[PDB]
Amino acid sequence: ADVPAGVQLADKQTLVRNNGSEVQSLDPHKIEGVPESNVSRDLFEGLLISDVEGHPSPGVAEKWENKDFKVWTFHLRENAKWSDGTPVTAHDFVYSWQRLADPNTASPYASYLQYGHIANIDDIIAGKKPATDLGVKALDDHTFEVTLSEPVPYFYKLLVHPSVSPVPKSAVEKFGDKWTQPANIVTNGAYKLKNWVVNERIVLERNPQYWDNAKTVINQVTYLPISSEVTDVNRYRSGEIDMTYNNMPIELFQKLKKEIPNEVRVDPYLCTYYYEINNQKAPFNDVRVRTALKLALDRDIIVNKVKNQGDLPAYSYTPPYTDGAKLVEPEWFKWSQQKRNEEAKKLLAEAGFTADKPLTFDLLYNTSDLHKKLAIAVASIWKKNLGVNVNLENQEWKTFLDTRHQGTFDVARAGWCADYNEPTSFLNTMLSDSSNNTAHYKSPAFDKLIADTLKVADDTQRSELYAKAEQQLDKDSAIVPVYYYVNARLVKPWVGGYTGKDPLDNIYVKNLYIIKH
Repeated sequence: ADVPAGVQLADKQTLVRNNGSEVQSLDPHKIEGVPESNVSRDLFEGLLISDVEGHPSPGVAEKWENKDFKVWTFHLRENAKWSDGTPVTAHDFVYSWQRLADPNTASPYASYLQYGHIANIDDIIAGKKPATDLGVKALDDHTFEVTLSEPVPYFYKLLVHPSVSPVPKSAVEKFGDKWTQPANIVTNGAYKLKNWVVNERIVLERNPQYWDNAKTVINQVTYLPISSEVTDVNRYRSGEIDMTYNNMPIELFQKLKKEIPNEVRVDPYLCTYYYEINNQKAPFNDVRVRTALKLALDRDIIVNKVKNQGDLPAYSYTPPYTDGAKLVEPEWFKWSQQKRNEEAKKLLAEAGFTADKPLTFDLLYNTSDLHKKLAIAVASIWKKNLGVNVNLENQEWKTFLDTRHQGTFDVARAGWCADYNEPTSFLNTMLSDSSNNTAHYKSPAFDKLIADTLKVADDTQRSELYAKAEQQLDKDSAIVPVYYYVNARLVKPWVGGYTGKDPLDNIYVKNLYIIKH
């Protein structure tokens, strides 16, 4: 933290945070969500980290440089160490990025290295070359060099993501899958793992060996996994939680914004809520059926009348306020809802679906009070505007994410938040061979547009291409956009350091501090 001279610190520096769900894992190469990332950032530190304002800043690397935006050189700091006293060196990064790229790790973020365009990554992912050929190298103990096959000006912004955090080669090799148990884990972030009770709590304690330990204030942070937004808010109102998870129930949002207006933080967030369509499963592999679902959803009712929290109606995947985005609002979004419904009905009828023999499908969502409530409202709007019948289905967080990767679903609720602020953080997930492509969308026209964005000379031609890629995704109706998220949660008066101006919400518990109360 950076405590403001003139602030009284409480005597007990402990903090309880709700994390929304039980994480998939603590291994940084096996995770893909917001819950997983929240805890990861406190435990593992990569090259760069985000400041308190969300901008990229020195993490294990104290400074860095590039030649032609193609060769990136990181100068690591000499005092960087692990939780057992050993040092953090450039050899740890060479080994971690190689394990991320290796197909035997099966990371859902193995394509993150394709998004930074590291030399030989495509052949390594396809098993044609081994992971030791990856374009990374330790020039010395404190010098980590990266070779890209194409110029990537924003390469350094990708490095705050947890998938490119280092892992400890001695523990992984000795304990394999059991390396993350609290008995065997070695970490390099401000915290280390004290306890992990499945479905109950994850407790973390200050890491004496962290290079910036002098400025850490909190000594113990507890991460809860409560997926019910009502239970979370009622464990906060009644004192037991300090920072809720950032999903607010529809039931009590209203009352708390004037019952306790100063505890309700509402800020901009680079995330989009959407209904993902499995594009390869019949009859959803027909563009007419996908288009009808997209047009018949009434975003004004969902957003301004059922949710009512300040989210904005969405017409794209990439949020329009992302850095570098200049998107065109599509024709269908400008029409009246009644015209969208008659156009949607015509499309379904031409695809063989009518009243009397209607489209029926399963809608998968992850357990939650908010997603259930929205899922019931969307189902009734679709029933009313198109005559479709949807069967609701709920799965716990980690099973839900695995079902979408396996493609054993029809339509799913989904949410995607940026990893770095630039439109490819969203668009690269729709590339035909991406490991994050859970829509199972495959378009050679889309892939080429994105491939061309690294070959153009400037940022203005790049932004035009990004706009045309969103128009390609929209024309194919790969997903059904619903709203651009607002970051909304409860933050107790004593918690200090949460500004809320970071649109990625990359929060570090080492930047926080408890005030006397």
